[PDB]
Amino acid sequence: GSHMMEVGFLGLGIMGKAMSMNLLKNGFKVTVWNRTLSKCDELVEHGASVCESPAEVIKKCKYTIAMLSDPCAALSVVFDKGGVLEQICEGKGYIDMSTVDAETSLKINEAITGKGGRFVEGPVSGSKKPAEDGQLIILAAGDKALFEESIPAFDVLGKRSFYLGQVGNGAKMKLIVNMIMGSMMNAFSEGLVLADKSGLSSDTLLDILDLGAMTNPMFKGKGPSMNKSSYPPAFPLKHQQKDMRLALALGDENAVSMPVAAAANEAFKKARSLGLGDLDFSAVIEAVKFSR
Amino acid sequence: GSHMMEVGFLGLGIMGKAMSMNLLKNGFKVTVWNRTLSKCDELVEHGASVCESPAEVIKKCKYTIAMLSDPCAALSVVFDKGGVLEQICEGKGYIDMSTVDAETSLKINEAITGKGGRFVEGPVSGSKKPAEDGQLIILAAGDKALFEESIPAFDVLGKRSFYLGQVGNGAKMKLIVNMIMGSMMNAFSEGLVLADKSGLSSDTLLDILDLGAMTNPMFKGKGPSMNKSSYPPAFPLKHQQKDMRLALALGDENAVSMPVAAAANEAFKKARSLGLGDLDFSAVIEAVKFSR
Amino acid sequence: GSHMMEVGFLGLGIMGKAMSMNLLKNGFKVTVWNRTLSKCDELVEHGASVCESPAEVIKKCKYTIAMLSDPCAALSVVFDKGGVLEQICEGKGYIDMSTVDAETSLKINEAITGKGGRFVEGPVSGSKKPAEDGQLIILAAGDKALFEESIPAFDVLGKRSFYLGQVGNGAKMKLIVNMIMGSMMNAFSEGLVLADKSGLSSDTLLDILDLGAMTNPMFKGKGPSMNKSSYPPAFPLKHQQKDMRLALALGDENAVSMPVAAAANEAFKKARSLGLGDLDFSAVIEAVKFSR
Amino acid sequence: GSHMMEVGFLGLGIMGKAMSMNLLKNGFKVTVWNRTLSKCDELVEHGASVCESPAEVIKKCKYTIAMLSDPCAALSVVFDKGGVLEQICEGKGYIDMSTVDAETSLKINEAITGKGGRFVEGPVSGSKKPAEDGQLIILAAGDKALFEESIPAFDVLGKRSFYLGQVGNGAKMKLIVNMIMGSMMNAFSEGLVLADKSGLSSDTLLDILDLGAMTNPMFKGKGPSMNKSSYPPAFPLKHQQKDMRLALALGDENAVSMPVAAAANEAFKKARSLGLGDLDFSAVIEAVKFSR
Ligand SMILES: [Cl-]
Ligand SMILES: [Cl-]
Ligand SMILES: [Cl-]
Ligand SMILES: [Cl-]
Repeated sequence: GSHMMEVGFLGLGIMGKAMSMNLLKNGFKVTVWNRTLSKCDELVEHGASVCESPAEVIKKCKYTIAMLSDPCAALSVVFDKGGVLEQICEGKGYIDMSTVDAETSLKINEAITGKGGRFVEGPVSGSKKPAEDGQLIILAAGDKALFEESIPAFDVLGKRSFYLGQVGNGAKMKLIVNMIMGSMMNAFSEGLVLADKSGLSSDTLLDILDLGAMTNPMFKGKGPSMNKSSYPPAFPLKHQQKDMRLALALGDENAVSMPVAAAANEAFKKARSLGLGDLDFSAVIEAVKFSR
Repeated sequence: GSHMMEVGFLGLGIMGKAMSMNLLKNGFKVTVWNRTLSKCDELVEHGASVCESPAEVIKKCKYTIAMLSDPCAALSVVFDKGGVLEQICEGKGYIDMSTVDAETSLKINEAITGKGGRFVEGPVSGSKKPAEDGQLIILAAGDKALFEESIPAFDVLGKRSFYLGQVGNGAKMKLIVNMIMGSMMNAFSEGLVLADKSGLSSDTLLDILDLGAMTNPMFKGKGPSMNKSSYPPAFPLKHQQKDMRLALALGDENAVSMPVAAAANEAFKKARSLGLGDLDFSAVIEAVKFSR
Repeated sequence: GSHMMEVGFLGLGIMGKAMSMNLLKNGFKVTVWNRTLSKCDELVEHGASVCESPAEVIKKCKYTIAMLSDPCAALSVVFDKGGVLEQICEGKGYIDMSTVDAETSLKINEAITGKGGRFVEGPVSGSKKPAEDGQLIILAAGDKALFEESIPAFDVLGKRSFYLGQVGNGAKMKLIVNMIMGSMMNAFSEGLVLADKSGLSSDTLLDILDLGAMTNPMFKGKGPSMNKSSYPPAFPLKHQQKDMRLALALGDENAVSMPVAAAANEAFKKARSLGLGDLDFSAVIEAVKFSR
Repeated sequence: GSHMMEVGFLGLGIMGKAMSMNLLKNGFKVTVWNRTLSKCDELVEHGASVCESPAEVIKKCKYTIAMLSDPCAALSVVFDKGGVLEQICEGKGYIDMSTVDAETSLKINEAITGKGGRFVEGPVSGSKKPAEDGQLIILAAGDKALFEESIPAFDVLGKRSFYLGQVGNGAKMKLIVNMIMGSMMNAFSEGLVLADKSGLSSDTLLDILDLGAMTNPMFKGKGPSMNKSSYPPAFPLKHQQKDMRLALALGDENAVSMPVAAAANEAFKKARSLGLGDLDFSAVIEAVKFSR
């Protein structure tokens, strides 16, 4: 019956389900919504309440978190009928942790605060595993008071939170992080393929990389699977590619030339054309491997 | 007067001086040669013997290590007058740890074994600091017996040794490692600049990167200096760029398309054109920053 | 005005001030009480509310945490006039994280639940630094529902929480942990002194210990200070000694013979007799050093 | 046929076999001796030469390492017929890494240098696993020149070497380290048993210890086995007990009172009386557990 804290939560995709389940397992009362109903099953079994629409979650909860798959979903959840905006009022807090561009979060911000609500964007660095382990890095921006009030939730969701100032700053920081990631994954893939094609062991290359100055969790975690041509989706390739595009648009906006990000972006497009959009972004190595 | 092991050592550049000093500090008798004489001062003060030419070092020592700045130097030391080849004979071992392409090490191998000697290529992963700390990763190939006999030295120089089979394999593995490194440094630089140009803190970006899935010693170690526009040479940019070229030539040879490495290579060329060839390879960020 | 969670908090000693400040810095609304008023200054400056008695904190807050210096304080806060018990009623939760023996927590439990409240004991492993960093280990027992509801707070206070079953189990686990600690500190001290008296460097001994199978944060953190005869109190010696006594009483109760704990206990008594009770428990080394 | 370095090696017990095999696997030529012949099988299969006596090993090798099971063995190998001393002469180096008391190493030193040889004591911190992994900590004393010349071998055997000055200092440092270890193991055992007898999980206690300020490799590595009453010998209990005695004798010599070491010593004696001398020293927990 009683709890210390309660939150609404919208979106039960890979990250959403992991994050909401983490909150539930950590003593939060959670009320969830998802467009795909079956996704709610596991949360219900762990005590989650369920509402039929984002509007109902907002009406019910003072603080609501959203984790949607892409900018179009994030906007839809806010502006469509039965959406967040129709139940926003004084006292309501909305924290969108979806990965979007600044123009998207700014649009949501204007609408939410226009109706008397408070808004924080809280995009995260870290994939499915970190999400389950509460090891995400929160890149927050927007209403500073709402940010601070949300720290208890952010402390369960992640291992560190950054407040980056005005709305848009979080979005921009997140895109930059994912851009480096996309570029790195490409650099990595090129080396793995070059090793293999040159008569070497890509597995040995991986051991060498994991011992030296470039060693990182991504190489460690993705490498062995990539070498087996196995790409179960933790971060779908189509989303990574979209993020590269959004990062390059920020580059466009600020007149920053980024040839490596641009080349990596095109490689992800090629991977999509190979029908790999729904696989892990590490599947981009298939674009490098393709031959005949 | 007495020692457990003795070695000859050619080349006292950044890596050479660090590696030879490590051997001396670790109880090896070392006899060194360098074209720049003053470089020998510090080694002499720590008990190193000195010879006037590579030929003399070879004549004196059963096992000789070489660490030269580039493929042209590595070849010169072997084939020029007063060079290694003229004192090579049965019982002599030559271990070239210079970073070169396979065609270079193969050429040296044929010449050395042709005169009855044994040859190992032992290029290393890891820069100046690892070299001083004996934390290098040895990527050896060539004479397996000589490799094994050299393990005691490799155990002082590095924290791990790989035997990769026939001559050329070490060279190829090393180029692939440096190619990823060059590409990564570019990806990194693009993000740091995009953060700055977008009104964010590149320092905060760095903190975020150091906490997440991409965290690595290179970002950690180079990042803060790059953000201060400080590029003291640990691995000169001109050498990194040459390595990118050599990696891309291996790609050419094996018909592997590598757009990200190729783009990074061109960025390093631009950095050279900005007069940054003698600075650390992390100076490539200046090529991304350049505006007016 | 608004917050996600609010808690009452009793006790602003070394651990209490560190823990309550951690909650405040992490977005919790906190209402504090301490017998020493000046201790409240720093919390007030960070937004804490203040009440005149534990009774008032309980009346005001649904969930209240207590961190008191010793079993006598823990009982007093509950049973004395103006104490916790007089405002306990249905819906009230009390979480005592003080270090006490099972008989103490059991007494508090009976009284609290007798008045319709719920009770958890949540003693912690980890000193002042972990407390500031939210790196404590929570050893909880008692009302399982209240435990679960308290996880959001425990997640800020510590890095891991254990539920150990019925009331008393947490107390017992905590005493056992502190007993090993006390014994270890004694073993450590004996070695440091023996090194010094035998003509060796206690600093070198410390380096050796920190590299081997016994390496631990306590040796690392306390060692250098001990070698300088510096004992600023993180965990006062008088409290450690009392804990040894309580652990030995549990041993007495269960007919477990513990000669090493018993010897360490007597060494702590000797340290107290040297007037060192208010210093860090690492001051026990002075009992080993004493000579003439 | 050819090698960089060669060494003699006496003693193929738990540590001796691990250390000599490490040298062989690392390119050293090794000539071994052991009183138990079958122990030599595995070394022979990896290329080791074998001699019939320590005298023959010394005659053959300029540098000889010894790792014997106890002070009596260490002395016997040196002074008995067919022993080390009869082939010691100018140019010969003897490095005894056995765990002994200062009086033992001093006796060996006088005899060896008296015959024109050089002597180093190099007792090690770290058990069987570290020995196989070359992760030992070398506590050297004696001839400084011989120490330095031996660094290449010590760099393979261990991860760090300390030079502690005159003969005896290494012995004393080693005894102090093992004394803390013995005392710690006792403290640990008492807690594990108290947890179990008090109705708690000793496994949970172990998890708690491994997360906090006392966390160390010994607890981590021994704990799970101890909780299963499994004591395969890595460091035989009879040797640990003897070491406690030797440490207490050093305490006696320097008038240092060490009640915790003294109590732990007596617990090890009780374990021996239970017939546990040949098991791992972690078997001392059986002395705490014993009841009826
Ligand atoms: Cl509903
Ligand atoms: Cl010369
Ligand atoms: Cl009040
Ligand atoms: Cl023989």
